[PDB]
Amino acid sequence: VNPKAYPLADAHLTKKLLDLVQQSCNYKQLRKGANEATKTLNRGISEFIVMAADAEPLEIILHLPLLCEDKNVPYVFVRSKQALGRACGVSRPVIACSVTIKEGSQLKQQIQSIQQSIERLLV
Amino acid sequence: RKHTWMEDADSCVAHNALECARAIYAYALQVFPSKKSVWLRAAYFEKNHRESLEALLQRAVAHCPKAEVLWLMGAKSKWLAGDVPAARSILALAFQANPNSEEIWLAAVKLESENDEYERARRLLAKARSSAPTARVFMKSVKLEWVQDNIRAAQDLCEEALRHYEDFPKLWMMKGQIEEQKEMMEKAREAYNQGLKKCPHSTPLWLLLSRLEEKIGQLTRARAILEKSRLKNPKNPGLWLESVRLEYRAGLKNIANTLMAKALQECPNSGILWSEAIFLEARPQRRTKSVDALKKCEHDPHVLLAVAKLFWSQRKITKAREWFHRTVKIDSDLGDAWAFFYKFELQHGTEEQQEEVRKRCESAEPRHGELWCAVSKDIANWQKKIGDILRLVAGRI
Amino acid sequence: QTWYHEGPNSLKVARLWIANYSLPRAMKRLEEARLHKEIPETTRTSQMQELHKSLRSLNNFCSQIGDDRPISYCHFSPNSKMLATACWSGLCKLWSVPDCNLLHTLRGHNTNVGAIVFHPKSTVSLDPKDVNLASCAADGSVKLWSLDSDEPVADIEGHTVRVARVMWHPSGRFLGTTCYDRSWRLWDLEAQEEILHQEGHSMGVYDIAFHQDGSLAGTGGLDAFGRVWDLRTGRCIMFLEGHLKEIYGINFSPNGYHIATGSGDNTCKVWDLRQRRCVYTIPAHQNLVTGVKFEPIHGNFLLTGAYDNTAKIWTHPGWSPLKTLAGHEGKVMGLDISSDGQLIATCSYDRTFKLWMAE
Amino acid sequence: PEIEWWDSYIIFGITNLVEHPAQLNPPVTLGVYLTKKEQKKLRRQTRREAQKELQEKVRLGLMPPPEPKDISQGVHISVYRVRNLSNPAKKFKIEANAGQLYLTGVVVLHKDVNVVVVEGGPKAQKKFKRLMLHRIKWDTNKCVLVWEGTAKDRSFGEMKFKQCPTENMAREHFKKHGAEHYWDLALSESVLESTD
Repeated sequence: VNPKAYPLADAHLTKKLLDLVQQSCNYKQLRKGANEATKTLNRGISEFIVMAADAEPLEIILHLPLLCEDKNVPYVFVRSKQALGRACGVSRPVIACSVTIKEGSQLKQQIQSIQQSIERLLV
Repeated sequence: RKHTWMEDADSCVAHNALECARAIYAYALQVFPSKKSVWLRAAYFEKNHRESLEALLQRAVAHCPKAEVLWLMGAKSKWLAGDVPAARSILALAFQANPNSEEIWLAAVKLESENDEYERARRLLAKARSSAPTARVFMKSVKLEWVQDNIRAAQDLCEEALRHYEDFPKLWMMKGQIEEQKEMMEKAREAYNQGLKKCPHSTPLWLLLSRLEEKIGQLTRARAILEKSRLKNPKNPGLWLESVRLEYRAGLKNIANTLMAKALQECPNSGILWSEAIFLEARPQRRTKSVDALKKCEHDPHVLLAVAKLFWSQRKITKAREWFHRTVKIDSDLGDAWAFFYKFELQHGTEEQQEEVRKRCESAEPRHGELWCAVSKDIANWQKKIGDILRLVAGRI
Repeated sequence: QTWYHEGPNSLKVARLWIANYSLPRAMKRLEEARLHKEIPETTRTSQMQELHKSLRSLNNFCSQIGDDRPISYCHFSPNSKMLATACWSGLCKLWSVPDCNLLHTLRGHNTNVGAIVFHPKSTVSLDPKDVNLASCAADGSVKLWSLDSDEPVADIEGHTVRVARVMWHPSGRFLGTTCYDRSWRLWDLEAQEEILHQEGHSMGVYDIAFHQDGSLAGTGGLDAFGRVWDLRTGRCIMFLEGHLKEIYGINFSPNGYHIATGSGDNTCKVWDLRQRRCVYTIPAHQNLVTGVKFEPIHGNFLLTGAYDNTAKIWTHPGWSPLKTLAGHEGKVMGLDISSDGQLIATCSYDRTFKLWMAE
Repeated sequence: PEIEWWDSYIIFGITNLVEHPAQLNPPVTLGVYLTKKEQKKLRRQTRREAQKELQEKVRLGLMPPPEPKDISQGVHISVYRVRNLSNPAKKFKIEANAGQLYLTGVVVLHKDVNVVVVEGGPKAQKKFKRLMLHRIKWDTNKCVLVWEGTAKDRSFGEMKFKQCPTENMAREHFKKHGAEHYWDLALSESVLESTD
């Protein structure tokens, strides 16, 4: 993978992150795209920000952890956007899928658990 | 039936006029004697709508005994309108009917300290401390001893109040403010640390400790004290706002933005944190920050004052005046919002807007403000009026 | 299935020098332990109560911000000189403790810096113009740095994996480095080359630290097995087990028996060396315990950090929560006590570094 | 002690023999998201294929159609401290919580120190913490979580409401299952809360 992409999740961690991203996008709580993730990080309403390590170039998502250092949000980098290749109906693999807090989310606590799991990988 | 008549009199006072409402209030007062709440409501209706208010205060003092609030309102109406020694004689006559020195002795000490002959005020404070000692009476005696000069007797009274009322952080804060006005500053920091460790939750004592540790150099200890105050409450909005102000006062703008984001994530329903996030944001980014502050914290006086400051900074005087009017209608007791409204009236507008702002500041006394508490807690502007304090808060912006 | 492989003669010479430097050190440690055992229980209990009273009233002060990057590790200089911090950026500053003034920031890294631990005799008997501190980054680099030059030195290119931590030997001629290549390297200061690569774990080692006398060296990483390898010919017989998570912190006690290991399973394992078993499993915090620091030569406490905003200063032994050094705003990554024991720095993920001073 | 184990083993045992001892392991089929346009295409194709299959099965001449109308690899172990969890509703709920949530553990009671240790899965421990922290209303009697970590396997067999008037009996009962350090840390936290 890319050495600049940090942190790197495991297989089950990426599977749980993809399931949480699909549950957020199906319940209208996730935004795909780099500009939408940057706007969700600047607005302060994004609960989590996920990146993709298989990006050419990978520097375009390099501001995604740094904005996570500007809003106190967990950051994670899927080995490949292909994990979200279909994402929320996206034909092309998805990379920046800012998962924003959803009022009374049916998986709000589950998303919080993913956050708690994404804060321990960066050590 | 008396409560329904009082509600009808209040609705008549607020709906149309004041003659029939005062007649209904006089009929309810002469029909049957009520408690101090109806007398206070009649005194407020007489003060809001000179001679009639003094007559209502005399009727409440003659017909409703054991009413310290009505007697204090009558003494304040006599000192404001009639005379200061007549109000002192009225307070001395009300002290002969109510032997409790809780609020009558403090009001007499304040009336003797606002006028001349401070030895009589010191004797009244000593008599109140010898009759019924308390933390508020000791703090008032320490303030009356420290407003004249920083003598050793004021420091001894502050030490006695800190030894007798160590659970109360007001005596420790007064001792720290008395020691901070001297040449040394380590004694004030030690007194503030003792007040923060003896309360253990003291927000203004920890704020004064952070201000003393930041203003005297070595601001890393000030940041450590601010972190300990934020973790000792835990997650106080005032301590987070003080830490954000200390981070924004230095060159760490990204750390200040991260502290503001953490304060918004840990306490989104805070008007001071929303105002700090609106003031710390960029000029094209303030329109989204003010909208997010209005959506998260609606009908807030600090958010409305920040919106008024953003409208005045964007060369929109007609929007800043409307936002200041909305902030005065939402909360007229705010100090920072009234100071911003007076500054906007003095900067953009004629003398009529400044006169209306002065009348709004004189009708409702501003308190618990950002710029008002910085001038109301000092010893140099302790016995001053409300209009001069409002002018000093508007001129220092 | 422990397969053996022959090494160079320079590694055997360095092992013989380490044994000849550790055997009188172990004799002096045994003499000090016999002198402390001859002391009565009343004076020892009074000294332990005084140490507990000094550690309980430990207030955090001088929280000086290093940079915009969160601090990843911190190491106290010998003789209470300064404290070298290593943040998530390429700079490794050294703040003057307890003055909290940054001066002569040793930069030269590109990736996220790991553990920049100075030599045990850097400020004692080493020149400030020569190599005094050893820093590591997220890539493969173990760079030496001075204390008054602000420029790196010729690093060791024998590690091509993520070097998590690096710690110099107490003798000063060696330095261990825990890499992510399922091994731990041992570079030499006199030979200026890697002497050995002890692969005592199936996964990459995270924390590697030598003993107080320099005879043994504890390892630990993502393989959930702490290896205590001898510096003579390897043969790690004191294998530490029990932790179900990755060991991210290793701290050798000044006593010849106790050894502290910090893993991510919200516990700290104080294991014995004369019995090859785990003596205590102290639940110091609830988060992943990454940072851990042993006591000074008095040998009475242990400061274990975690991924929460606090750090537990527990007794050694006893495993009791005597002090909770809280006050940080992020994950406490990296912590080190001074040589005098009156000051201890605890780096956190809030881009700030404070010190616990006795009130 | 006279000397350490490594000092007695080395003292002559220094050689250039680099080895790799104790090569042991530390103690897949996954899907991805789909597309909305692909979802619509799949729904249309599936409905058409179902209709065609039904027509083929019921029109060929075989049957007339109707008229068209995991505790392993890491277990979450939590330990909470309550001032007076003796309440039967509270005590039974915690014990039953562990039982139903398979949170193998113990509930030890003492003089103003109630240590409730649960152990199981992460979702079961999260549900038990949400029940004991927000659902179970105690009130001076408050219940707070002392610690929450991960272990290799479960220590206790089933949730048993133990009872001990002294702290030494509860410490011996916790050391019989290997959880005396958690009870000692809970007692130290209770002593620090009562002292401060």
